[PDB]
Amino acid sequence: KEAILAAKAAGRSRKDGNLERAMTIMEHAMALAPTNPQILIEMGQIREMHNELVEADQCYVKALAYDPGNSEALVLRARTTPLVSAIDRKMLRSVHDLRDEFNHLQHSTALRRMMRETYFLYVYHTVAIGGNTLSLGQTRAILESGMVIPGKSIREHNEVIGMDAALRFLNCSLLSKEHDEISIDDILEMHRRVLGNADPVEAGRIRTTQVYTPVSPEYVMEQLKDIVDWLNDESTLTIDPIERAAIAHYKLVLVHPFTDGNGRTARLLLNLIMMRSGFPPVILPVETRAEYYASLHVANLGDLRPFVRYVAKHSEASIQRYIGAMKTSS
Amino acid sequence: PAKVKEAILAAKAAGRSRKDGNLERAMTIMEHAMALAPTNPQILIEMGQIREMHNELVEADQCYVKALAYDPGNSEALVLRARTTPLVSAIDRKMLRSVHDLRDEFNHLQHSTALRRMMRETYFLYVYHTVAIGGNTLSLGQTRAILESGMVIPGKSIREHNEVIGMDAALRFLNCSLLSKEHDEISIDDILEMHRRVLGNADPVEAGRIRTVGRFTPVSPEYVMEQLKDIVDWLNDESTLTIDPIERAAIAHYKLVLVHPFTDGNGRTARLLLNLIMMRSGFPPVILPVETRAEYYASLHVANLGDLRPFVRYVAKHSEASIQRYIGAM
Repeated sequence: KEAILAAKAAGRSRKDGNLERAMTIMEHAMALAPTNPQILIEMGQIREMHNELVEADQCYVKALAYDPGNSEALVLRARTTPLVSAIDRKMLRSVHDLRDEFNHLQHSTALRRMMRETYFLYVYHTVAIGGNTLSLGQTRAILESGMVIPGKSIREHNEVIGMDAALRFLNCSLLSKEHDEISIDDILEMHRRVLGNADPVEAGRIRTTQVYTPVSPEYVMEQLKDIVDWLNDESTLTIDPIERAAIAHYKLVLVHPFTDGNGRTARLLLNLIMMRSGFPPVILPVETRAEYYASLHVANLGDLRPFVRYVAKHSEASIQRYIGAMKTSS
Repeated sequence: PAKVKEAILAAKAAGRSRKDGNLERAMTIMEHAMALAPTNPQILIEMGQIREMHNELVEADQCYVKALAYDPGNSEALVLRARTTPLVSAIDRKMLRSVHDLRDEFNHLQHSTALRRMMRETYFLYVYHTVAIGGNTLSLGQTRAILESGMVIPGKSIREHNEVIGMDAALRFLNCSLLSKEHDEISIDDILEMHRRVLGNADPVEAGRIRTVGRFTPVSPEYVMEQLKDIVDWLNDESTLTIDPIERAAIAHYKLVLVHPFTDGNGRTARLLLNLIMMRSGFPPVILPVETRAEYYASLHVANLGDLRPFVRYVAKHSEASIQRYIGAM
């Protein structure tokens, strides 16, 4: 346990004139229960020698969240945070420049490719991240043929169906410019469509028993109205669109107002906000599932920046996917 | 220009000349004349009289009622039906009393294993039959695999599965919430959650929801909801407790079908309400088999001409058939 703290002292001895031996020792004990800033602070440093600034800063922030007042974590972070903020501002800059670089050609192939295949990709990825064993071809087969895929449960089918319904509602009621006000009944309807076919008793329904690192208590509603008011507040136009969507998703998944269907509706609200800010559909792929959940847990420790970097990561990845998609078109 | 095939004016002039010649041949001639002009008043009159001499009084009366409804003011039909009416009223009371006695010796049955087996078993046959009248192509064995085995039939429609499931959870709700003697009432929300149960999985957006003065629309939620209020008030009024439960259920089914309060699933909810009334008067689940679908609508047809008696005879027949299924099971 605390024995290997002397191996954080061994990476302390190595770190002075070393290469990957310090990383050899710290890899080890690091995987031996990260909780004491003693190992997380030192690992932050060893990361920093590799010019891994944001990961170091993460180790410091986590050492502080677990040990409020740990002053070596405090000082090291006070030195790392401004650079990390500059880097994140840069990342958002880049993804926006790519965004309005994207808004140039409205070919019929953009219609064809994006409108259809990114629809089926979004459905498949959102339901799949929630453990759905369906493939993309099976998902679209469900959507346009309505028959049953062999070897799959009925509830998976109903997850795909409900996701399709919720997307339809979001597009033909919440993505219109004439209705520039997001109501709370709109969120309730989005969840009712998400979970309607799979679980009719709890679709569009606020949980009574608010079970459990817990979640806000039996007073969710007023917080839902808080979310809605913040979305419709006039100061939120100054905030970066990507961080706006990420904060909405965050706010929501922390409120956790439904017994089930929270993650899908959260990704839905994120996608809605980003699409109304001129962005194409943002796809959080299933292969990155791990990191996704990972970042969210860090978000519950007081640090939303990993999740923001994740959303920017895959939004820019999707946009560049598209530019590179019709650069090989022609 | 209502024109009639010539071959039957000749068949109408011929039939006028004989009955009394031992001519069964007249019945088959008038039957071939029934297959081409089913709405011809004189053919229905004659066919009725043939049914009279053949000592099938109820069907003769039916031909008279149908001829009079098709030809308002036809006094021939008026006098013939004036002869037949009291006799068929008597016959109907005979039938109802018989069904009620058989039902009284159904409630005097003491069985342990076979009974419940059968109960759960019934539990399923009802779903299959009530959805098969609705146009569901799922087999009884497929429905049974879905509900009882948690199986799924690939290559078949997803919504058929969801209709079976919704109807099953519905019947569960009726048995374990609406038959508790602590109720003894029928609120509008009982019908509304029975509908939310019927269409919950198949169509969650409109399940448990009623179909939709500055404009001029004939349909608005307050009016349709108001008609539902009239229905439930009629159901819980004590004067309507004095009528035979079979007629109470049939009239309720008719009223609910004609109010048309939901966008879809009205027929399933109507047969379900019929079953609810029947069961609260001590009857086993009344299954209207899909093999009799025709007769079903046929009776309802006569219902819209002003005669609910064929429908009452129908639901009485199949109620006795259900009871006799349970009774013959041991």
